[PDB]
Amino acid sequence: VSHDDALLNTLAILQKELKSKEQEIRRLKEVIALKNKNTERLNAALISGTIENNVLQQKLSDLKKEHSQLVARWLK
Amino acid sequence: GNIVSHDDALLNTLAILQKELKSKEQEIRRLKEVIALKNKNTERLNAALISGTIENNVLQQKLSDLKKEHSQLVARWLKKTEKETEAM
Repeated sequence: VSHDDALLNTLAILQKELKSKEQEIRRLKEVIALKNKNTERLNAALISGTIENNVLQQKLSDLKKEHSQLVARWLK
Repeated sequence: GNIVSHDDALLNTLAILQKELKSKEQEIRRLKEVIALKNKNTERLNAALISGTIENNVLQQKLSDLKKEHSQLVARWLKKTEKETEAM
């Protein structure tokens, strides 16, 4: 119907979009921040759990020998 | 001059906005992808960690069950050693 309206309306929308996206970028950056912290935590757990299961297996293997040696005493 | 000066400013602003927008969305796609890989890796960790935790519990019980058994034997050995020493 008039002059400079479409130009204003478009600028309006586009301007709202730009804010919306700048906010998005902040959140995404925050998300990455957290994920990295969660990753370190997980890494620590997995290394700890892995080393540990290995130790456990080692202990079983040890108990196994000891147990069999004790059984072997009934031979004397 | 007055309105034309104004409109030219508007048209420039619009020109700038278009550029900035495509710029931000490119970055937003980039940022999302990073997140995406992080996720896919968090998932591989979640997997290994759960699996390993289960195995850990399985081993804990085994070592525990074995230890009790090894005890009853060390006990029994003594009951046997005490009777041999007494009777002798």
